[PDB]
Amino acid sequence: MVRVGMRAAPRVSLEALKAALGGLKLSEAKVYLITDWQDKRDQARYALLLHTGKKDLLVPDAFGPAFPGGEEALSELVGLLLAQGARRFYEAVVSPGEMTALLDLPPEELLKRVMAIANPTDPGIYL
Amino acid sequence: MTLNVGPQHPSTHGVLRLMVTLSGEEVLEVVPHIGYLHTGFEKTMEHRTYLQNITYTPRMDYLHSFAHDLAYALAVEKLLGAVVPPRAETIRVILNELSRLASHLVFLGTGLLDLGALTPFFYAFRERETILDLFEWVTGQRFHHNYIRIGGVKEDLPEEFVPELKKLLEVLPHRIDEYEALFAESPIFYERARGVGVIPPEVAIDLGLTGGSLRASGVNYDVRKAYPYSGYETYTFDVPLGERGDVFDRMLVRIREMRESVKIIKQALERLEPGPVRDPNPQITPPPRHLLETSMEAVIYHFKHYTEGFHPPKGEVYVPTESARGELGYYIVSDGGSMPYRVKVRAPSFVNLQSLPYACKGEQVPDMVAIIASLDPVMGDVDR
Amino acid sequence: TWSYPVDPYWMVALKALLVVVGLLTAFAFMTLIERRLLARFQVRMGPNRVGPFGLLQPLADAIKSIFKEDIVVAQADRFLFVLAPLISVVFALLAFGLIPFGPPGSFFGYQPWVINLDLGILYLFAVSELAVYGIFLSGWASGSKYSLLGSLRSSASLISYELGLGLALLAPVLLVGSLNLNDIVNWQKEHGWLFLYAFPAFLVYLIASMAEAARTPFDLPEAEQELVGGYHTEYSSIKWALFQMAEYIHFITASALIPTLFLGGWTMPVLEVPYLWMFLKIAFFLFFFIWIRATWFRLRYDQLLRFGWGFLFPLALLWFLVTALVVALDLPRTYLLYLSALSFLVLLGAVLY
Amino acid sequence: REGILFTTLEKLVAWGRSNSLWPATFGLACCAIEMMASTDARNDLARFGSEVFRASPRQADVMIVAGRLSKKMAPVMRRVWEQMPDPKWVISMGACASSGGMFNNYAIVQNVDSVVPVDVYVPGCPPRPEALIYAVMQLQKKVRGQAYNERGERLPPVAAWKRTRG
Amino acid sequence: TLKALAQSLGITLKYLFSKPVTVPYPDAPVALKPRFHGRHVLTRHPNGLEKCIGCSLCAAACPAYAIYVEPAENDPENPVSAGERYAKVYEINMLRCIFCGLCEEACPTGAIVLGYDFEMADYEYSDLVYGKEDMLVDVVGTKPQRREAKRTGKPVKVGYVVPYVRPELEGFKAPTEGGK
Amino acid sequence: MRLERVLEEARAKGYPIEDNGLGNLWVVLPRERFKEEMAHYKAMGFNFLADIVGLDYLTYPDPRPERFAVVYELVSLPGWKDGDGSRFFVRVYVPEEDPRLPTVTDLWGSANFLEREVYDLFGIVFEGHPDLRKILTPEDLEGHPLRKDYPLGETPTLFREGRYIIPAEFRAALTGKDPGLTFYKGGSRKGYRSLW
Ligand code: SF4
Ligand code: SF4
Ligand code: SF4
Repeated sequence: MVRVGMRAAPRVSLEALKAALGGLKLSEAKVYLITDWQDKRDQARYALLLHTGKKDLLVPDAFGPAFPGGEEALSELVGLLLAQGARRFYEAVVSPGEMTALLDLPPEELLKRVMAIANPTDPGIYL
Repeated sequence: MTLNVGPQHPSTHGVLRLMVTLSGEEVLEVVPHIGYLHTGFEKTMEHRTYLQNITYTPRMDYLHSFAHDLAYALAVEKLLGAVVPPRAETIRVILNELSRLASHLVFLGTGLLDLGALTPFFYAFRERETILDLFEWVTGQRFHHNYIRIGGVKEDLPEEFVPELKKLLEVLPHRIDEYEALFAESPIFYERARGVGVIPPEVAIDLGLTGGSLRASGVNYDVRKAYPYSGYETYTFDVPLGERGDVFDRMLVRIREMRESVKIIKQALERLEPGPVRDPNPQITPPPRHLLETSMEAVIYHFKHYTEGFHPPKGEVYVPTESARGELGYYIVSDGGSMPYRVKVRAPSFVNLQSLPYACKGEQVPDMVAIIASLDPVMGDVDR
Repeated sequence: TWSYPVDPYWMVALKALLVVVGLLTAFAFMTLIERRLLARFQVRMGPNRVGPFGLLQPLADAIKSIFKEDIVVAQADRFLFVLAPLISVVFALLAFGLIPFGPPGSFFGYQPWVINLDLGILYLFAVSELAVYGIFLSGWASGSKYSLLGSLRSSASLISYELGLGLALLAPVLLVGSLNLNDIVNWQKEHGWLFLYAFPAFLVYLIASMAEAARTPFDLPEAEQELVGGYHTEYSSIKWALFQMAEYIHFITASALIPTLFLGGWTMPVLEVPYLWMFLKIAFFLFFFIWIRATWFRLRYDQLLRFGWGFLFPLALLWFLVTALVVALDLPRTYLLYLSALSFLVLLGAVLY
Repeated sequence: REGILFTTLEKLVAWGRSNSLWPATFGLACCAIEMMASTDARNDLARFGSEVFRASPRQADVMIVAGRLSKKMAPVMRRVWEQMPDPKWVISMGACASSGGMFNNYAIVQNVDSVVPVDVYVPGCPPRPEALIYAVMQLQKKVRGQAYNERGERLPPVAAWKRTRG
Repeated sequence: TLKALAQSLGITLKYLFSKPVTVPYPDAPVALKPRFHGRHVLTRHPNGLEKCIGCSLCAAACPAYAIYVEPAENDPENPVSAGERYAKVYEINMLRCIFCGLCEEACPTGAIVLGYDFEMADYEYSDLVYGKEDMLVDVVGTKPQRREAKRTGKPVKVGYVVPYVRPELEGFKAPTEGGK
Repeated sequence: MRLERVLEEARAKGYPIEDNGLGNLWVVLPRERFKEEMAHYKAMGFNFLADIVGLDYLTYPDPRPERFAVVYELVSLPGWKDGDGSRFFVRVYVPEEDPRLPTVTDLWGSANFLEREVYDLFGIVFEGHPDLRKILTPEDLEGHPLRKDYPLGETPTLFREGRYIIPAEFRAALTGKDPGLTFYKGGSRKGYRSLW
């Protein structure tokens, strides 16, 4: 599993993911948006885990309106996922204290946890 | 035509997905697809106190919920050696037969509406509303009531319950006789249901169709007689039966069951004498709430019981019961902790569904809905 | 139109527009009345809300119907999807003007009816075919074979019983000798209430019109609880409302035609008031039909086809042959009164076993 | 045209829609049966304008999610919602629908607002039929523009008017 | 069985002429039984002191984990509860709450007791997490009801009537059977 | 009467017989003898096959032979042709790295959906099954939920101002392998049983 970007750097994370994704087809990939506080999205932060099935890609909690330009970064990100043909979007709810260590767990544990906790979501709520 | 009757559409009650392989107006074979209601009780319960689980038992079969409550309570009582008071036992059988009547009402209303006419749903639901008023009177809840306890029941009955129960027991015989008068002499329902629903007892046994649609095919097996648990051994009991299992015989058997249940309720109410309501063993039952201001032992036990709970012995246990949908039971593995090691539920609505492709095999397309409604499925029980 | 005058064309147009908007208000408030009558049948009560009597709730419903995002489904025929509702609605609307609501001039000077064509029942038969037309056509245009199959069930059943309608309607023509509704009505004025002579034809016409979506095939089908019906399940804002509107107008047109044709179209033996008796018979048949709607089951349309095909239509042609023998030999007209009375006694005594 | 751009016309059409609210039930669990009780002959949602009940999704404005929404049912309900006419509202009935409820596990969606734009929430297990009527009057007066939150804000008539569907 | 069609029609006619049965909520107040599981209330002693000693037993007994109890030390000058401990923060997520009554059942001081209000439907997830000062016996109504009565100036009318309130609800004022 | 002959037949061939003083009986057959033995059981007149229940003993305080254990429930209907009423369980242990077990679908058509369920929840593969398809867990779900190595997947509960609850750290109740909040658990909280 790869980890790109850095926390609280929305545009750096967005550009790093733009470069790293390339021409990868996301028709069978699963996009996990990791966040806290289900209800309040105005101050929410977001991390991303991209489970392609053959390899996974991690981006730390650097998206969302919680950071300057992070809202537009999340919108562009989800828009690009949809453009690349991603259909399966999920929203994972972790505790604020978890969110940091969860990206420091080993890949298999982190991915099993995310797949267990993820909720099917309308990507439109991030557009 | 491999037609996809989708989940919830069109008006297939108990959300289910069907791949009806079918050419014409027959039914070649229905490929069932379930799992749309899977909540994960068998896993979630491993992380709940035994007392907490009493909130989880009604919510799977939400029509006949007190059967779940009773099966689970009895299994835990066997496992940890509890003593049930006789009045608590009588109350438990009354509530179980009452929720049975409510479930039977909802089943027959849903079937008649599913194929047939809309009108007879409302009378059954009026009697169900009287039953739900009884349930509110006693437990403060319509269903999912948290009343049963491992020792017994949560608390005693108010004064007003018995008069209203007698009122309903007096009105019900005429009501059930009215439903029978409408249905049994079926004008169109006869030519709709008599033939359909092929239920050979051998195939019912091979596929394990135990759930109350088996006796409509002429098999005399009721748990309340074969393996008496809650004192039904001490009741004058008629077990209705059917000649050849069809929708007609299924429905009429269930109506006679409702009248017999009313007679059982009358009998139990007659044999009712005051007494205590739950096993006073403090390891099992929280201390009385009045002396929580006097005894250190009371306070400690209250605190410990309501936080940690209690620890049953290491062992596996199972008890069978008869609900309005057949054989029900809990296989409980306890590891000596305050939360059960594992709880598996035998789902009668789940085992009964293996006989659906066979039952509706060769039947009509409109009748594929009636034959499903007549089998009385509950997807909260099936998917679970 | 042997004895009846003709209003000017502008007056005919005015009367036509009046009958159309009256059928609008009629089906809307009859939906209210059926809701509340079903509610009375099943001990609940109806909408004492947005009314008082609920009589502003159809307004709220129409206001919802418009603005409701009339959607044109992709993969459906762009033209036919839009076109089919108009057909089903127009050919249900028309063929109500023929019904005489009074003696000539009792429309405050001019004409109780709109048109009094010399050949009436043929007009009714033709326009009855066109309802099944619209049904299965919308079933196709929906571009969903699920709906198409119901449309085909519909078409099969409705076509069967629509054929039966002709052999039902044959008998009174032999007696009256005219195909004009007013002439038939006046024949019922003189000899009296043609159903007294033709009770079997009355029954088979009733049961045939029941198949025209009235109820108890009830595998018409509606999308609910079966292999879905046709002509719906793909229309959202206005076209679905139009389909239901036409089905109800056909319902009430049949409920009006039954007394108009077989019973005493208005032309009462006593008090001879133009409109009120016709409307009262309409209401009577409507209430009986709603009783049926509530009180009787489905037929699976296989039993319905079997029943209509094997029982209703042969019975209707047998009665037509008997009446044709009687009229050709002309012996009395009393023999038909006796025969219909005895047939009713027979078809009744077989029930109470 | 969405019922907008005239002071009288929009209030009139909102009146009409509010009273003509057409429920489409999406029954999942026992919340569905407690909603079926909101139609019987003791307490009927058959007065305010909800008498008729068209199983088709092309024919109703109100989508009432009644029961626990399993993750396997989420895309189905998603597409049933997307296959609705556009002036459409979403009610979330019961604890399992509103939040994860007492079933906090891999199987159940922890907020139906994840998949469908929810208009009204109604707690309870099950929520009483009269609480559901309170919710529909709540939605009624919401589409009337008579609804405010605890923060003082007026709520838009239609949620799912604010989302980039795709 | 041709007779059955006629008998069915007849009984449906009888029940047609049977008019009454229904209750028109909100125009008629719903009759609730005394043990009904409604809006949580925190009860006070005759002294006016709150009963809640902030013992988190209602949260520990919670199967949905919907109760958050932050405790604090009673101030002798102006006390809140009867012991040295009271409820500084008492929140219950009604959307997580499954309405057992186990919180009351674990309540040793009888502070938390289920009420009778059911008209608690609201628009926002974050508004359905009820706080202490939304549940005290002194309050009359639910959150949307009170918000409507404030943005309306029209007092709160509850849509329920009961024969009487339970003793555990001491202080809880409700319309009782016609006593008023 | 048929149960007595089952006990006599199992004891003679060295099959362990587990019994609790509550009235429940098991007959544990080895993997080899499982299929043929239960075929013989059906031949003995066991009409009805009630349940197929899979068990993951990974987190059990006492060890067991293998991680997984499958338990079948066989019955003979009392009201049928010649009904004794004898019902009993057959337990069969299954290795972690060999999740194989022959089906009895050919014997009872009841085992069909039950064995599909056991395969869904545990990685237990049933040999000879007509269709082993995932029944309950979502089509795209990865793994087998009910084996203890699979997380329950809880979501935190939410309150007003940063106040949240994590159930796995909020739970006061203890499991069998949980030591407790004191230095140890003894007595009742290491297991308790009343003497009726
Ligand atoms: S909130 Fe309660 S009543 Fe509703 S679906 Fe969940 S368990 Fe059933
Ligand atoms: S009634 Fe609500 S707050 Fe109380 S224990 Fe149950 S879920 Fe928790
Ligand atoms: S159990 Fe009672 S006294 Fe204890 S914290 Fe809860 S409400 Fe307060």
